[PDB]
Amino acid sequence: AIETILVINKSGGLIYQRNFTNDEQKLNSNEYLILASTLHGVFAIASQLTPKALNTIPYIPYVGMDDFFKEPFTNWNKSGLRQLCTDQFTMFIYQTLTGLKFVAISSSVMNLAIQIADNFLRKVYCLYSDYVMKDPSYSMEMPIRSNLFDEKVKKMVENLQ
Amino acid sequence: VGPKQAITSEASTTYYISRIYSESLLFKRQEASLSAMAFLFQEMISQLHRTCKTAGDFETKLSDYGHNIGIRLLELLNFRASVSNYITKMRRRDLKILDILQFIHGTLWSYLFNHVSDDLVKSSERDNEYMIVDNFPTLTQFIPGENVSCEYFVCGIIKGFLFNAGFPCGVTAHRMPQGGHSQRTVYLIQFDRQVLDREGLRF
Amino acid sequence: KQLFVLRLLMVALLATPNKIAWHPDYRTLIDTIIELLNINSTWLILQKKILQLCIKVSRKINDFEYVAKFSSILITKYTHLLNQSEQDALFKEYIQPSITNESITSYWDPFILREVVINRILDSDPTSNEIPAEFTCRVQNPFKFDFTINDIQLDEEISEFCEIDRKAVSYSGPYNVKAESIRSITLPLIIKKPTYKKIYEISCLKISILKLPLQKFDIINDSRR
Amino acid sequence: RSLKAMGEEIWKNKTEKINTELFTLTYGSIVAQLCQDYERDFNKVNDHLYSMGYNIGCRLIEDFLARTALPRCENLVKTSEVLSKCAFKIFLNITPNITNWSHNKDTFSLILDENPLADFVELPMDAMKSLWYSNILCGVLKGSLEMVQLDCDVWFVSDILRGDSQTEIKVKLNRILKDEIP
Amino acid sequence: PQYFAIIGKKDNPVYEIEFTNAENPQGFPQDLKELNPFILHASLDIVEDLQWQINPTDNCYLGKVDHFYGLAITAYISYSGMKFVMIHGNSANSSVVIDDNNMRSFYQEVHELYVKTLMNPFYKITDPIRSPAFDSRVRTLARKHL
Repeated sequence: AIETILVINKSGGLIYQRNFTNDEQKLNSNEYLILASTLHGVFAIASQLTPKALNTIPYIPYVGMDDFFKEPFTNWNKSGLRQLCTDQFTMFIYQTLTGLKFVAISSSVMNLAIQIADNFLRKVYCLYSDYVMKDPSYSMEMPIRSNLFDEKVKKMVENLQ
Repeated sequence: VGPKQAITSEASTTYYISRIYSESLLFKRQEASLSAMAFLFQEMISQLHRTCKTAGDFETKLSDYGHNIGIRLLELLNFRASVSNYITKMRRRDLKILDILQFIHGTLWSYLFNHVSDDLVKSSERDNEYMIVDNFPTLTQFIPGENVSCEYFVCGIIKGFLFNAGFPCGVTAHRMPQGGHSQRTVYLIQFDRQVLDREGLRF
Repeated sequence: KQLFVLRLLMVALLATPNKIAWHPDYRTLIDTIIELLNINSTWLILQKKILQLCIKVSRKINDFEYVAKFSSILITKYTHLLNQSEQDALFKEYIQPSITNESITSYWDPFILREVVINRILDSDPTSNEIPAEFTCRVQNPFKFDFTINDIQLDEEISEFCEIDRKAVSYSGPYNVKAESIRSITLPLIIKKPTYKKIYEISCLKISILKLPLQKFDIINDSRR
Repeated sequence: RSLKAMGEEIWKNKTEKINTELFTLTYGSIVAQLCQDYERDFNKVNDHLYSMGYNIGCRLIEDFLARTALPRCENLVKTSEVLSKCAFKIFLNITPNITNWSHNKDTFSLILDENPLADFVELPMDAMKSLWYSNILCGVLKGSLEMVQLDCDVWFVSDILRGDSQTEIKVKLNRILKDEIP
Repeated sequence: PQYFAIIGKKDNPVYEIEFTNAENPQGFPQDLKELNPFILHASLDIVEDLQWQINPTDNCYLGKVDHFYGLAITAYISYSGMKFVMIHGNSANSSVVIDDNNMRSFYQEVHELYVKTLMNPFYKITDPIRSPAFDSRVRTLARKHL
């Protein structure tokens, strides 16, 4: 259901883009960076609406057949954008405590629907922090040029659908 | 017993048990995580790409660490495998090349990485060259190994397992995907002619 | 074992009270004693003993360039392990016959002068440079002290005088230096002269120790220009 | 408790474990080559191995928070001592102990009972005075807690192999704002 | 009157020491300099062409090996590179006594003192050992087996 994944660094810039299974393109690189800068600008102001004028945990369904940690975990994203839905796609956001934002955009629709696309996105943040965090070519906050990263998340797109 | 001084000392007619620091040396088990040692190796390779010029000098300036601790792991790995210390015996030393590259194959990898490298192939065309392939190398599995300069920790660590053994040896690594096992690395080692000719006296 | 039995051959030649003038195989015998080692092995006290035996053969058979050669190589390549005992006080008497011969040159140590200062002495009130780390020397007397490291005495410094620069050259030095210490020096006494004023640097100067005049002994661990 | 028990639980997961002898030998070889190369400048190897520690202090905490999905550490002392007491044992299987506070528990110490970085090192007689053997931990803890925005100031004050009987690290916590948008 | 040596790969003595029985109260006066490296240098020669063959199952220990015209020598070869040599014997008698098993429980017993000093990562190869403690340990480890 998911067809493109981005990751964002904490200083408001794109890190990685892969248009996985859409296979007709019109977007080159810096327009995706325009999306990355604008979602960082949106996620700036998207807490202080405070419309209330005043414990929530995610869960465990075992996405991606083992998994890494079989427990209903916490999440740091208590105030801000989580997901969007339009008539042609839907999009997802997961932040870390450190500051990396973890985009996933899905063309079809896939409560529980945020929670499955949260449970996917803890796995790739584990997979980010084992396969390009431990890499001496990777200087900090740069793009990802590990091909070893890229098929190991390309395998997990077909381990989703 | 200094280099400047002689071998001079005193008589045996006393008993000086004033000792400080000597302990056990046995096979302890503490088993740290691969992320921690991977980060140690990670910032080490970061320092070596910082301080060094080009390919080959960086390859030597990686393999020198293996030459530092290869002697050290050789002698008590042999002192544990072929032998406090209420010692029965110490068994046979290196007879030839084919027991000592069995000794990397037998109990060096299973000392380090809890398994065995899958082959110890004697080469076809020559005999000075030998080749060991690890199938899925443990300490460099995260590095995208298109440059094969990052696995010269272990070429340095086996060269210092054979330089004490009296076989000076050109040790290289290549990587070749011969199977569905991907990113398996071949350590095609060589020797010199002379201990090959010391083998070539009689075999 | 061949070096062991040839060492016994050489101690047989020391203990023999018969008399010998030199036979042209002792060339090759002492050459092969030296080249069963690799010396031009890191067992240094063996080198001390086997060079002491070679020096005693070359005394008893009187090949004076070889007692020159091998005792100069003994003094240069060793003697951190030679204090005033183990016959270094009863040595250097063994090489004043080298230096009263024409045998050795150059004074083997290239570390003699520890530093250089040309510090002044004020005489008059306002006879100074009143309008102009360089020196621009004022008519006075210098002092440049040195060290020895070889703990023998009698290294008589003579004719300490400067290099190929101007008439600023030292006068005389008729006294010796000490056995061990970094000895202060007495009166170099430059006889400086007003010339043209462009900058002319020294590094060191020639020294002779009862011997031939050397070149500039470059100062330690630095230029110290 | 919860955290104390899930430390021994989350020791058992996917990425395999290897024996500490290799890790100790690698660290000893790095510090021996750096002690040889800088001509016994033991002050300079302290800050070089400190920056060596801090440059994986920047990158340890992402693997820590990924492999251990853990919430925000709101208490700045008691949660900190119990998380570091489990959080060495997730990486290098050791359980340090914590005493020697301030009045407000600010400059607290962390006594390590037994060190796997030097099981068997007898550091030499010239290197008594201006060296600590294991300041890479002072690198990696200051990095690993600066990336959760806690401006620590670690330093060694005593170890085993400088002569003393306890291995501990004192730490002054300054304060720093602008975490994220939560 | 006993003389220990550990002699390295490029002929360097990494540890060499004498001691004496007080029943002798001195050691080999005027013979202490020919029974040094030259005899031991030839002992390096005979263990050089005695180690690499199988046959003149205990490949390390070798026992008594040779004999100059005043005494006789013993040996040991480790796979660390090092070749341990003890030189024993009262100078009056030709000392025959090779215990051969209890001083086999010295060479594998002094081996770990070399091991733990080799495991000092500041300690290099091809440099001698001024341990103030490991040399005081071995004479008391030779107080076990005189």
